[PDB]
Amino acid sequence: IQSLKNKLWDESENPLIVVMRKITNESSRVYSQFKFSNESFTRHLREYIVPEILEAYVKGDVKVLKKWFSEAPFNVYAAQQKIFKEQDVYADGRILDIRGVEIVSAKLLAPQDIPVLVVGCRAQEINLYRKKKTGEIAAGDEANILMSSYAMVFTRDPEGWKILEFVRGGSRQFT
Amino acid sequence: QSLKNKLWDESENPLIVVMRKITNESSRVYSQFKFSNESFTRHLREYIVPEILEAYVKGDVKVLKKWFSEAPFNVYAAQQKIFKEQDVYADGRILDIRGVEIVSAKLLAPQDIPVLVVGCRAQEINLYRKKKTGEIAAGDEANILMSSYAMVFTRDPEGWKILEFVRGGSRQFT
Ligand SMILES: [Cl-]
Ligand SMILES: [Cl-]
Repeated sequence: IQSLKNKLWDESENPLIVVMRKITNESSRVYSQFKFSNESFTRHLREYIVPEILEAYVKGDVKVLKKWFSEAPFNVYAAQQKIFKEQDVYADGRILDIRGVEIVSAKLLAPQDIPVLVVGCRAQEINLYRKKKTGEIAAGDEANILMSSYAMVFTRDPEGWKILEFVRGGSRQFT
Repeated sequence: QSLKNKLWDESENPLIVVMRKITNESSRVYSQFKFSNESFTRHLREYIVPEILEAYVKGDVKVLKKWFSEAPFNVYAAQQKIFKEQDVYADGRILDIRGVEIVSAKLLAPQDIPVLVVGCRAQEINLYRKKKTGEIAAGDEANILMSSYAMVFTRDPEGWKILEFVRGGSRQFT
């Protein structure tokens, strides 16, 4: 049934189609726009950009993410920080391994015609928070290893790129 | 268009994986077991699911021989053989069992069999030990894994059987 695919589409919490919903709700003119090569900048994402953004996103680093993140996604990140400020607790987490770092989609959207690159990856990390003064764990485990999933909407300037939309999720992969 | 079919084709969500093979009305399936829907859903979370998953992680085959039919037990026995080929045994433990619900009821295409699809999520630790001095081979004792289960039910007049079974892969961290 077509209804089952439709239900699965707008009900799944995989970062990639979460992102895909808010771009839509062909790829030929996208790759010619930037000129650089897809394959040459795929490993350049995996080399520097992705690890540098992830460890920043995990530790709670705002000054670096303010650069990469656009006006709206950074706002929704800073708003997530309020609660941690309110609970008087700080982010103490790190990223162990980042495997799965490739460019899936390439599309342009409704407001004007901004070209966009969609980057998906899986990461391995622990997520814990310590009390601002006692340095004691408030929430989160080290013993527990977390398998996260990511979807980044990239754009270019006509340091380097900008994140148009970002989402942390959970990978079904055990490693 | 492209994007909606591609997901349905390439998703490893146990639920739609099971549902992808089936697709090759509910009211005709339910009143055929007479029994009721909600009395089965609570009987799953309190008898069947705990009883079947208990055996799955521990490897207990004398239980899964009763519930599993020939095709998915073939899939399970073959997986288990490789554990033995490594002198390893399944010392797993399911800690929590939360997500328990019959998501769909369908009649298969080959013949008119009444089928009920049960969606599931569970907290568990995966661990393996050697034969002599059963200690460690695989997994971590203090690492909680979230697993997504899916299963297809029917009965032959401890009552039910399982024709299809797939496991593993929750997006939930807890
Ligand atoms: Cl995944
Ligand atoms: Cl999914």
